[PDB]
Amino acid sequence: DNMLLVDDAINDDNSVIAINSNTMDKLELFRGDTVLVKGKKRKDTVLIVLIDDELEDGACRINRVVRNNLRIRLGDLVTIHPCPDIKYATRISVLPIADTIEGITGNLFDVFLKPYFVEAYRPVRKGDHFVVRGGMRQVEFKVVDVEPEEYAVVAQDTIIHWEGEPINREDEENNMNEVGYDDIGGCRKQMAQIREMVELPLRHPQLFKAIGIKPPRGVLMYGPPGTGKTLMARAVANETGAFFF
Amino acid sequence: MQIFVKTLTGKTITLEVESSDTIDNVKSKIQDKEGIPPDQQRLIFAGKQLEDGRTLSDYNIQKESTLHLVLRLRGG
Amino acid sequence: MQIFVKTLTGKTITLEVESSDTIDNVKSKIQDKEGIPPDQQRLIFAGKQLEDGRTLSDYNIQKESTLHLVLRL
Amino acid sequence: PSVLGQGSMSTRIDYAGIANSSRNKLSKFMKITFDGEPAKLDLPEGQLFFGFPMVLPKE
Amino acid sequence: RYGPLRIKELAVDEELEKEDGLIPRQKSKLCKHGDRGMCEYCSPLPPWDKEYHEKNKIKHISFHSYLKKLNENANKKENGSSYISPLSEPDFRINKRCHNGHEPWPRGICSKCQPSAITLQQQEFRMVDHVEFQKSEIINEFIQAWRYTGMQRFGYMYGSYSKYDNTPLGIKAVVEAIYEPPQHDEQDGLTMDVEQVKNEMLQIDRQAQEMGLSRIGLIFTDLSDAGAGDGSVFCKRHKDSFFLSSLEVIMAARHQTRHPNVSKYSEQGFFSSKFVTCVISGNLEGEIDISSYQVSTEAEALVTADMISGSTFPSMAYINDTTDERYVPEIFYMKSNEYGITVKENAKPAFPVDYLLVTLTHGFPNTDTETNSKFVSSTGFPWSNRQAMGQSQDYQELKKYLFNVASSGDFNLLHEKISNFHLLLYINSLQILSPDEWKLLIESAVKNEWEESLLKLVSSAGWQTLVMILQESG
Ligand SMILES: Nc1ncnc2c1ncn2[C@@H]1O[C@H](COP(=O)(O)OP(=O)(O)O)[C@@H](O)[C@H]1O
Ligand SMILES: [Zn+2]
Ligand SMILES: [Zn+2]
Repeated sequence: DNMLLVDDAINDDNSVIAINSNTMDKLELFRGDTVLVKGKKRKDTVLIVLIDDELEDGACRINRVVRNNLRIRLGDLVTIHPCPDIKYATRISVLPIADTIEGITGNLFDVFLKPYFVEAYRPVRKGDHFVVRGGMRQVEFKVVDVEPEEYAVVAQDTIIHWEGEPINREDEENNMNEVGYDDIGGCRKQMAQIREMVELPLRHPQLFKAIGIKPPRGVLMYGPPGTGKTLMARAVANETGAFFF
Repeated sequence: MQIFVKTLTGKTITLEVESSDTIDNVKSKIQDKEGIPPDQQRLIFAGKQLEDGRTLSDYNIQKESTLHLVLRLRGG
Repeated sequence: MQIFVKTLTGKTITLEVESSDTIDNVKSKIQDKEGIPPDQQRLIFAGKQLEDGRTLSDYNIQKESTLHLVLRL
Repeated sequence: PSVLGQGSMSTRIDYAGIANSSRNKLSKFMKITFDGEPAKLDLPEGQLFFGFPMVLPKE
Repeated sequence: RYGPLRIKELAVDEELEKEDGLIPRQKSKLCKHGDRGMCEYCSPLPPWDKEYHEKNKIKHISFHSYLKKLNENANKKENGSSYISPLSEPDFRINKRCHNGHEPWPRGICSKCQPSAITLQQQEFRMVDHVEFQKSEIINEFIQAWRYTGMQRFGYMYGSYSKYDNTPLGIKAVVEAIYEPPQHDEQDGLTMDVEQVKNEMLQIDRQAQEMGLSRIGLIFTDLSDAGAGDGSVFCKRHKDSFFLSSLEVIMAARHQTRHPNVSKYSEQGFFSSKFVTCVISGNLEGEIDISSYQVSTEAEALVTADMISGSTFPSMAYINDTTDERYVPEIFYMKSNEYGITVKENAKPAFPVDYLLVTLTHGFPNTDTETNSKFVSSTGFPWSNRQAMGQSQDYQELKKYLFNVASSGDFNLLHEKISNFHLLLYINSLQILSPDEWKLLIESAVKNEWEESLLKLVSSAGWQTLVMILQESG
């Protein structure tokens, strides 16, 4: 139904997703509608729906940047939901990526972002990546803060704060937390045990209310050092999306 | 015509009179509603010593107009 | 009749005095009540130090009004 | 002068009285000094007392 | 909150937090290494270095530097935690809702909601460092009140905060004007109804905020003239005797709790109000030098749950007893004996208050440097609540003060006679002027580049009516 197939969008816009007419009819969506798209690792974004009949029924087209943000690859499935209660961004504070701004003279904002958002109404969410192609250069950016939170539409009157120091790229990669089950192999049994002992108490509390038991609290993992206990715990916590501490 | 009048202390009241009508009429109205002899009533607006012998026409004063009241005795 | 007076200590007193007697009578009332002679006290209302030669009617002191007291020998 | 322990607000509140009562503090059916123990001297909010008997420096 | 809390505080705090305060050091003669690379003595000195302070005669560590110390001590980046907030104000009120199985406090209490023993110890960070008076007239007139009358005084002081380079990441409170509430002053003390005083101060504070000021402390005089022919006063307050009696400390703590300092690094978002209290008593000589103090954070949170009261001994604060709705645990004040050993002495009967204070340093701006005074005033129109003296604000005073200059011109003279605090407040109370008219009045009186604004003011109708009534009044 809403599990639209992922495809490489022809356009490079960071807030546009092309869908087939049949799917548009199935979900009652329409061209220009802003919808919430969720992929993998609970990643979410807001995209403007556009009708495009070239795609096969049940397939949607998104660009490289959106796929990277959602942490999903081509051929995956994305769930699309209505996003009617999105307000216009009162103030968006954004800083560029240092490596992408090397050798840029003059005001970066006026050169690149000033025409990108004006008369665009692009919905932006915190932690997303958007890329602007200006002149002979292409620069990626980050949505550091959006008011109202956590996401909003960048209107013409929206105030954009580009002041701030460059953001290093290495932070995102070398700090590669939010690691899913795809980074762990050969320990499916213990991973399943931890999942059944952690996720269900948190993700579906009503089960134990219906049965009427107090779920167990403590869990003690042990084994030889260097077997990835910390990695397993981190992966489970990130997959659950809970307040890991 | 609707008008506002504020006393020395700050009490504010609303009165009605025709613009072309002489300000003497408004002074007499205020007096009769507060027993203030005409001489005891001095009306001020934009630093002007308003006097009974005129109307609101000559002072370019219309509806929604605010005036101040003072006693000619020695001050407030 | 009913008047209010801000004292020197910083409080307000409600005094009963008819509006048809000289302010000198009010001064006598206050000074007798608290014992501070009126030979030095002065009254203040609307920035108009009230001269002792006139009564309440001249100023048309409305009921439940308010004045201030100051000291000057 | 009188402001050395015996003035205004020292007679409204019996500071000497408090000190003497603390001295002879018993069921039992003037001078003010600091030879003894303190006794709870409580005043309502908005009152400051500067009338404590002065002490002067070591000289 | 997955990171730092989001909240807005003063600009001074923001700019301070921007900096780092690292104190550079050069190659010591004790280093053994090449030019590059630093061993242990060439490393930059942290802003909170205790040795540097006591070597420079600085007694407390400039709270912002304390925040830097706490952030460095913990909160590793990118891992290790989820940002446990570093600062938290003390709270001694017993949790009325704990319920391990026990009932509320009055009839039941477990070992988890029992206020543990409180260990008093002299504070080390002073929120506000240097209290600075723009013009000596501000306090000279205040003392002049006592000079004429002989009774004591008390007044709140308005102003604003700013940086203070002389101390690592330090703050100064610049006081622009003093406002006197209605008090029933006496010889040995003073009295003022709290309710009426706060009611008046609410609107006075609103107007001051409209002017850009803010309430940053209270100043009172403890002055008693000696028998000397010239002006000499006994020094009742020094190391031998008390600095601030128990009652003054209690009042300062109440005021501090009633003006919280909004901060971004606490669970509640506020911590250790910036509210300096100053006292005038006279140094060992006959001078009338002033001082400054600020009650420590514990005393701030120790008096919210009652637990302290004044005592007949000036330098000691009496302790209350237990009862329903008020649980008071044992109090230990920890000092250091002459042999350099910390000693805990139980003080239920009474304890000195010197463990509930932190000292500041008063001063005046250099008399040959830039003058950014908002008000060239403090010698003119009588101040607000000086009814006891001959002073009395009224129409004839305004006529005698600002009629000859107003009727002729001298826009420089008009400006210098129009930027007075109390005069502005009084004419505002007059209500002769409209809202935006008064806004332009204040913008002309309390700002530079004031030509066109004053011209607009005079050109207005309200000012014309005001001068007309002034002329009418004797
Ligand atoms: N599937 C995996 N199973 C075990 N170790 C893994 C796996 N994937 C990666 N590793 C590596 O094994 C190490 C696991 O470290 P770990 O033993 O969890 O540390 P700790 O001592 O904190 O428990 C890391 O170097 C990690 O990169
Ligand atoms: Zn070295
Ligand atoms: Zn409990």
